[PDB]
Amino acid sequence: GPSRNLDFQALEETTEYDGGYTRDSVLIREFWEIVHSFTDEQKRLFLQFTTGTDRAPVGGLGKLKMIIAKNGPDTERLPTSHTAFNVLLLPEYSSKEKLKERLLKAITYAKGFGML
Repeated sequence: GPSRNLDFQALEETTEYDGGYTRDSVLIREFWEIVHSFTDEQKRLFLQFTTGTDRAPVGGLGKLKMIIAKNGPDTERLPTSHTAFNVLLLPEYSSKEKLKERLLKAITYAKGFGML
């Protein structure tokens, strides 16, 4: 909708972390920059892949629970997620580009839940 940058912060507020990492961590922190920095259409397909839903609605995203899990050490693997359980499985990459490229392809390749 006509606005300056989508309010994905609410989503971040309820976003969960696994293993031994947090939001301040390079993996999550860099990850968030990529999602927020993406265009509106990119965000829409991004959310469908991870949780089977559309980009940030006029309301807050904090109403939905998001789960972040680390696949493993910095290695080249295709990112995976489940809309049914709203879980994101991404390996801990050493660079935002490294995870951005793998992540972007995974969400674009996969078909979003959509509607109707």
